[PDB]
Amino acid sequence: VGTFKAKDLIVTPATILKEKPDPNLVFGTVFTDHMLTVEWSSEFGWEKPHIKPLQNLSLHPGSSALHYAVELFEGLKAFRGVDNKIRLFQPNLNMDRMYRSAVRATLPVFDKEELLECIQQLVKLDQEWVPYSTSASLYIRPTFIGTEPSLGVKKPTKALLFVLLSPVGPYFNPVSLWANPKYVRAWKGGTGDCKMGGNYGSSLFAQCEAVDNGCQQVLWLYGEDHQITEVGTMNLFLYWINEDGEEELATPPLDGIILPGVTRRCILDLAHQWGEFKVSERYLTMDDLTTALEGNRVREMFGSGTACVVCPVSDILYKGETIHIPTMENGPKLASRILSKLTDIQYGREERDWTIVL
Amino acid sequence: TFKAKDLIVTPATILKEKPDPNNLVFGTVFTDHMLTVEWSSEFGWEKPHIKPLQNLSLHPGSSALHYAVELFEGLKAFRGVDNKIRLFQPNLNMDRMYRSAVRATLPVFDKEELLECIQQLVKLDQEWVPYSTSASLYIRPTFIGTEPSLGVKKPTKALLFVLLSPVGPYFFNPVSLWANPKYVRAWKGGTGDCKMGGNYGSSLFAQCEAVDNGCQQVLWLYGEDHQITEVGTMNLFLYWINEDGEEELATPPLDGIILPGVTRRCILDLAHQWGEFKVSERYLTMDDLTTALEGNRVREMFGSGTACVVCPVSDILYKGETIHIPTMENGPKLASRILSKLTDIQYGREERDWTIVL
Ligand SMILES: *Cc1c(COP(=O)(O)O)cnc(C)c1O
Ligand SMILES: *Cc1c(COP(=O)(O)O)cnc(C)c1O
Ligand SMILES: CC(C)CCC(=O)O
Ligand SMILES: CC(C)CCC(=O)O
Ligand SMILES: [Mg+2]
Repeated sequence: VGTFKAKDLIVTPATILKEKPDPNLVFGTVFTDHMLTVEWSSEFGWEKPHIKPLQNLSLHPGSSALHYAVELFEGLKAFRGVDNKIRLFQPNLNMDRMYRSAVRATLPVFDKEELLECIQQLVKLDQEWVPYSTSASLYIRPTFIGTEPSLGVKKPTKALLFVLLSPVGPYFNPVSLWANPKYVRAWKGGTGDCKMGGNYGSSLFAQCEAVDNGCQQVLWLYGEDHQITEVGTMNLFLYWINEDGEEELATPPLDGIILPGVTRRCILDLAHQWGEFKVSERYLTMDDLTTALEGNRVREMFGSGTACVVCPVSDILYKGETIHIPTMENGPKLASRILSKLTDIQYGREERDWTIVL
Repeated sequence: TFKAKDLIVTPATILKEKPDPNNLVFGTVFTDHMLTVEWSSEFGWEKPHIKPLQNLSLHPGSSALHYAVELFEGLKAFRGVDNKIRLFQPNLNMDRMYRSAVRATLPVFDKEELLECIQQLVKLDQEWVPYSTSASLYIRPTFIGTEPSLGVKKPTKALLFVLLSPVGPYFFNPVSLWANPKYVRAWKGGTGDCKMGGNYGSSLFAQCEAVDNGCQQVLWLYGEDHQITEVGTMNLFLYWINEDGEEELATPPLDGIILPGVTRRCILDLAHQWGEFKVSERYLTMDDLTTALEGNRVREMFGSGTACVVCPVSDILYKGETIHIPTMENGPKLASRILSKLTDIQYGREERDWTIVL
């Protein structure tokens, strides 16, 4: 057990540099000039990290990442502030999650501080890619795959940790959800609370069926009571008047089937800080939703995540019936306020312990 | 769809020497060649290639590394007692690979063309099909999404390849199982009924946990009543006297959480034709099992799968106790009869339409 170290970084600058794209971009379509890569073996442990020109990965055909999904990823952003200072948002939480995911994937552990510094060195080198727009940013995709060259299903004796950079804009423009309870995203005892690739490949069929019915995303339902868990790849928030006639900002609890998002945490922290209404991490079902609608109790519904931050939901297609959510007709007040707060913090218009600057 | 007729063959310059068919570690040795077929949304399938075993050059953003957009298959080639090389139920593998491709939203292919391409790959490396009646050539068709963009969606790029690995045993050597209801392999509304990469990477944590407890495999439990579903990566079979006091061979039903193994189907077929006892596809819980043991009603328990046609079970670690299974004390009579029959068919000692020559 050990870790690679940032002070050991081997930088190899690309001679040919690619022209930056126009800030006004399709998510994950464009990649920067460089990338970070770190090899690992159970025999020699972590090798020295490298920052080199973006290039293809040369992988053995038997690599466990291609056969048994031994893999995991992360997603954070770097923002060019109104002061032109590049900032990262709550990077330390992504490193924690990534570490936890590694352990649950049986991939080799590493030192969070070192990885973060290596990332900071990667972004710094390609800092000119960080968009020159207050509505765009640079997406950081840390990835960790098993490269064991054997078909035996088991803990990998070889692995590759790498990091890609992609300048992006959007991932309000409300979305419509497709809710089919026949499809299940995560289960108790599963890995839904980790960012392991295995939990995503199996959702593509559902996502396709969603676009097949005019929806932009999938509303993941769970259990006999059809609990509302997540919106596609985002955590779900419901701003309504609860059963007790109280103004409430609710979101499903972290009971195993919900991925603990960094945006989810922040929203809950801002929501608690303001102390203007009740904040509850509890169970929400379709019936709770419908009963509330046929009472004008609902105010806003939206998804949260690094890619969208705040993503208003306006309709849910459930049991052949299109269920409209008055999110947009009520502002969206909270959703907008939350967007401004996070955006202000991310672009340096507001000082806070949530961002770091190199 | 690609066509076998279009195969482009690039034979290796230097051929590796064959391993000892007596000391083979499952899936660690690979033959001289592999099959590769590139797919693109814009152009469709490229022509198929049989070229020397080399590393795959993939864009670091390939969806197979990020979102487990991948699936695999497993079938074997056997050198018969007449020295004729045979494939066992290969068309069933093609059908399962095809259905899984659809569920993963990977591109469809002509099942016969793939099989012919595989036969031609095996024909080229035919000398790798071990001169042994206790060894064979494992065939690993693999289908991965190579989509460069980081968006979670249906791939517009993909690769289909086939590797070959001479093998002997996956590990009668009875195995002990580690049963802990805290982990769930697959769930209703899930994808556990497909050979999609995502279902395995999530198992490693439980698997390594079984090892540090002396067990070679995990006994996958499901639900409040703790149904016993599969033995590691193999289907589960129970030979006992049931509640009604009847002699019976039972195996969990295909209700969505069980992978329809080819071996499993074959065993049910053989058991059905012998018609010497009741054959049931039914639920089985730890309680039925432990209650049956206390009643001395259990005879044999074993896992089945291409890697280990019949893998007898001797012990189960559950609730801190070690539940002994009398399988080996009972012969294992049925386990042997079945193993003997399947191998007699595979190695041509018996003719049946379950094997395809060359
Ligand atoms: C990444 C992800 C989220 C959001 O987490 P953030 O850290 O806020 O980006 C939510 N749900 C799923 C399933 C995710 O993969
Ligand atoms: C492949 C597999 C089996 C066995 O099926 P065969 O087609 O008979 O090899 C059983 N269970 C799981 C989970 C599998 O992946
Ligand atoms: C799953 C990732 C491609 C996007 C996560 C998000 O920010 O919602
Ligand atoms: C999962 C694979 C490595 C083995 C499947 C089997 O033969 O049971
Ligand atoms: Mg044809």
